[PDB]
Amino acid sequence: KQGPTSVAYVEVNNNSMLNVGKYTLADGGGNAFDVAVIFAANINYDTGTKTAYLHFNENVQRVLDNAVTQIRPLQQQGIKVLLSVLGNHQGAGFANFPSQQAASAFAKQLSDAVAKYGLDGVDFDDAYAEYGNNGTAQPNDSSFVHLVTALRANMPDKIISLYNIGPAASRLSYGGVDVSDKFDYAWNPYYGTWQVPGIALPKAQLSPAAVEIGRTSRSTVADLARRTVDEGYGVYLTYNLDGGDRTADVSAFTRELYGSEAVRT
Repeated sequence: KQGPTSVAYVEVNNNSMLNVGKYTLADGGGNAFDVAVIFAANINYDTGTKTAYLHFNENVQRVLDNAVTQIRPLQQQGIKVLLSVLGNHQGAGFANFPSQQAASAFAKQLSDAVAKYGLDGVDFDDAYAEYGNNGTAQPNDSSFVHLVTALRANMPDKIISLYNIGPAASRLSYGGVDVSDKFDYAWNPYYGTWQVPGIALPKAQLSPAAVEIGRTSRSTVADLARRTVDEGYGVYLTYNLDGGDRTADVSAFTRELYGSEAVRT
């Protein structure tokens, strides 16, 4: 199998992670999906102590707790598994940490989660944070730079990704550090569209196409996958794969990226 790295965000609160490893190429080429993303843990806020924390919904906690049965089968098969973190209407967000050490503390909660659950990295989705709630600050210039510098510093061997969205995505430089090269991948967050992320990252690390498996049409999936190769980009963001027979949707993109169709167990 040779071509763009395909990614699949899975809505764990209502779908199994295990569905990602059930699609492989008909040409004996491998998994249709290279990266699977646990969606999602949240950035919450403790108003009384004025500090953000890495929050996990119980349904999310369960995937973690049961990692051997939920995540491991993917990794065993060659699929990398990332945990994504989203704003949670708490005011606290990735472009919000008031100091280096504040960002750094959260940075550790992210690296530890990755260490105890055997994950392959973290993904950042800056949306819904609702900056300003619970008396928090609006987005500032340093926060994100501080948090990514620390995350990268903590886990130099893992993947660190982000959706190209929110205050954080345009707050990559501060001090003498631009955190863009600290990222492995960056993707378009608007499903059904082509929008090349404006971060200083090689084309192979960018995913201008974002699609929703099951909402976005097949001609659109196939055409956006055709365009990823046509333009020289190396990633392909897929979102919301579930437990139904999505072979046709998958083949639509595997045909263009890899020249093969996909079969499902």
